[PDB]
Amino acid sequence: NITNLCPFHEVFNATTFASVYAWNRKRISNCVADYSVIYNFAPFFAFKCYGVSPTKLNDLCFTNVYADSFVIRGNEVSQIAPGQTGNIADYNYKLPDDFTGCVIAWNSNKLDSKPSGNYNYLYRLFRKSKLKPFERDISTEIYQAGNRPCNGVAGPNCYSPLQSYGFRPTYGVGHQPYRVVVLSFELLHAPATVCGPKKSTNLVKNKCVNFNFNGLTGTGVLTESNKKFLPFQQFGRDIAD
Amino acid sequence: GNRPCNGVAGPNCYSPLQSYGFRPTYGVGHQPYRVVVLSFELLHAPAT
Amino acid sequence: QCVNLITRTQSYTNSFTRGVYYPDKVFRSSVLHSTQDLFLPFFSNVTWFHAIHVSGTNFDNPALPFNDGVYFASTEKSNIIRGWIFGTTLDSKTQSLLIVNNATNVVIKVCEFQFCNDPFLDVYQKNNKSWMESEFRVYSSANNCTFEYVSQPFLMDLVGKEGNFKNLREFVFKNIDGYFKIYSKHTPINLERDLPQGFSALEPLVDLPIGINITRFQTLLALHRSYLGWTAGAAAYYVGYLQPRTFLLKYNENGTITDAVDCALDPLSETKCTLKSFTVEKGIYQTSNFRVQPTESIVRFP
Amino acid sequence: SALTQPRSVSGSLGQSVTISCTGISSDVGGDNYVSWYQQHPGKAPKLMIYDVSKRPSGVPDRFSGSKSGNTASLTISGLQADDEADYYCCSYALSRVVFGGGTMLTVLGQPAPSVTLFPPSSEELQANKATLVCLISDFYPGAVTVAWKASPVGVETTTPSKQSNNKYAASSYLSLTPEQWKSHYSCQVTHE
Amino acid sequence: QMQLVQSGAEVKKPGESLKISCKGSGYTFSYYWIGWVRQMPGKGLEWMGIIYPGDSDTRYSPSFQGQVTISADKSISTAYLHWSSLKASDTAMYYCARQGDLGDWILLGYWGQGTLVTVSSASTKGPSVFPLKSTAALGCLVKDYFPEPVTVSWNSGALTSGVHTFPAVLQSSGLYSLSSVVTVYICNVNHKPSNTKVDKKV
Repeated sequence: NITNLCPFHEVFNATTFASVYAWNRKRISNCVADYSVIYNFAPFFAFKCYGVSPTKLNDLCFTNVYADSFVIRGNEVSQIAPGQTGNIADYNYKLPDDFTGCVIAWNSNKLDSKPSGNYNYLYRLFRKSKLKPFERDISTEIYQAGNRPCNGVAGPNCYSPLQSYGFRPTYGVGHQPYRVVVLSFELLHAPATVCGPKKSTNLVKNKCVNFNFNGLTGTGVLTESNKKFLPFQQFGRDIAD
Repeated sequence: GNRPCNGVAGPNCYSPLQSYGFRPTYGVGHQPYRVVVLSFELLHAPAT
Repeated sequence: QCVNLITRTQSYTNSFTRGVYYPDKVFRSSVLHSTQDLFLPFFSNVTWFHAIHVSGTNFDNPALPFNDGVYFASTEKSNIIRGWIFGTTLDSKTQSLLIVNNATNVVIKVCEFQFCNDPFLDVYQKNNKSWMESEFRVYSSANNCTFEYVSQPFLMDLVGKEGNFKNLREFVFKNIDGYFKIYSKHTPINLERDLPQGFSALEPLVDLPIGINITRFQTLLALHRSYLGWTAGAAAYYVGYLQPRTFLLKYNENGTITDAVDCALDPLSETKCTLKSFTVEKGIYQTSNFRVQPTESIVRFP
Repeated sequence: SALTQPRSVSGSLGQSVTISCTGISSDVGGDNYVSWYQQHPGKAPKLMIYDVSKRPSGVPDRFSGSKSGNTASLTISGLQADDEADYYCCSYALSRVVFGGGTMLTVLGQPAPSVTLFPPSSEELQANKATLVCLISDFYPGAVTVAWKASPVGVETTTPSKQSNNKYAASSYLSLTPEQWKSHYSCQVTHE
Repeated sequence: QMQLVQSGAEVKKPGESLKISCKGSGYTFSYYWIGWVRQMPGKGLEWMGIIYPGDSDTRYSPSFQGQVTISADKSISTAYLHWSSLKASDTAMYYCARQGDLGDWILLGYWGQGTLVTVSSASTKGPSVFPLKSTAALGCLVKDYFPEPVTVSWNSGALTSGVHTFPAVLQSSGLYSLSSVVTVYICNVNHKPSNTKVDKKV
């Protein structure tokens, strides 16, 4: 139980997320990812998963797990998904067909919206080509929609590729801002470093019970020993292997 | 969750049946696939 | 800064029984366990290096290869030799493991460093006794990194030293299936020649998954450069390459390896490993058959 | 995390002063969640610095700041009379706000304290009381010594005072009985 | 302009669970997060919690999850404070803060004027007024009062120029004392915590 838990804040509990075109990523590795704090965070609008069950996530092992946090409009929450299309799915954040993870989204009209207009959030709408899986494009150069050379400012034939969100609390459902957090899971030849909470139980001795110690399973009783195990040694084995 | 769920969905209880968003614009892997499983029980029994 | 100024001379020394470590963290007592793993052969020839600096700044030191593991040993006073380098290319082209040792909170970090010809550490500021790193001349440039690690200072000076006593430190590095293992143990020895007789097991110290490939390895020196611009210094250490061999380990009542047997040194040790006993009675015992290995390969085609 | 600030800082009119503050955290999406507040003595705090690259409306442009890792600092382009107040740094990156240990900004200036004496009235003598009041004011430094003459002479005094007039004041109340008051005093003041 | 004024000062014994209110105007008190900040005499600011008047969403500091609760009423644009199991060490100045359109939802854009809450067991002793070679100025003396805030006026407020009030001085008997002078007369002293008003002429 002395193992350090991975900080699940700064991604869900963060004040203001990164822009949709400039989404940031936190590398979660060499820790114990306690997903129990997620199920009681907020009334999420969507909690879909792909490849990994939402329940078995607290016990499966993964080499590296990434978390991407961004805020999009309420009517475009169905766009962030493997195989889907739209503005966000093509020019802001594209998921591959082999995406393995979960998608989390919840309402944020009381956080990322102001009466004067929360124009700090930006989203990409114009680009020469669609985004690749897990690709980022932070370029803010004026997209030349027309064949005429564009000037240093916006014009009739060229507009800024990044448009601002006019988030206002007076809007109804669908137009309110929604914070979206995407979780990505992967495994490779590198050994796994995150397996989730192990959820140990109380110790029972002098009884015929099943014991489990860091993966070693068996059946037998436990009694206080008088041995002199070394500080680095963990398992005890006799002559009979 | 541990809270008793009401007659509608909530933050700690959702519908167990999710719908397939089968769209023809999807690539390979998300398209619908018809599966027919033929189960045979062959043994020393009167066959039909 | 990157100036080749570290002179190194190499010699040879006999390693009688050093280089034995715990193959696993499983407790064993009053049992003779035989296992096949990477170890150092007994009575093998190892290279004895001598780092020498004459402070003539106002120098040859080639790199060392790495093959599945390298035995390291050092006994210089005041821990002159502290750091080590690991990696596959060691020229900022691929991720390379860098290990830095100091008085407190050692740092372990794998990155793409552009290692200099003679990478070491130098201290300054003697006028106000605030000893700190003067210049990071270990590398001239640094690319993006992937992983970092911090641990306690391992194998420091003697706690409660005695009058002019020497201490021998040993190190064994190994990387198997992506896990880099480090074994170390210090044993105080007399003022006579280094690597004395006896036996001493090396306990595991560091075990972290990095999954990177290692082809060569280097080390970091440390000199007490004081202004008056440069200060002389010396550092003697041992380097030994390991080979996969079969060894029989003996465990005492306390669970510590008290002796080991190299099953390919002499026929006596081979019979000991065959019988799994340190004491072989009078008799004749059949051992592994000898076979003449091929000298070369012949290829015949149409 | 907890924010720290130097408890005492000094300056001069027309010069500049810096107030350091560490403990700023970083989240995914931004790292400029640093704000500063100014609280006048005996009044409510006022927002002067939020989102360091920006400033609130109505706040004078003499306030500024900088960011260097987890350390933030508050810089003033010029000190004035109304700048003598407390300052508190704040961080709101983890959806929570925390304040430092507080500061106290002092400015130099021209220092002769005015000394006045007021004898008690007959209504206090009728109530078996006698309080002699020695009033000190018109002194700039925040230190003053109060004494009494019978041989040197309960008696209480408060050195600090409200800074609504850019100056400091001091008062002392020599509590004595009417019999001891009619049996005789003089106030003694020592200042820099 | 947008304003946010709190209630007046209060004084009760530990364990009475008093209530403080705050009235806002000049803006829609529905779309802006509002909170409170506590500051004890001598220490820095301590944030307790915030509340969004648009709904029942509330957030509080880990050190104030159950020690204080904040409520609001959108129909009258009034916020409220409530405590439980008060102690003698709970006497401190409280300040309010709102979100505004300056920064994010958590950033405190504006502030109020402050409300002093005194919690003690001194029974709230009432003050007394006594009058004071000047010719030249006249003054009056206020003694024997435990609560700190004391207001003094001259000639029912007719004289404002040349009038000054000095901070209170704590006597050895455990009671404060202040004095107010006027440049040259009836001195009027008002004490809100004890509801005592005494008129005296020099």
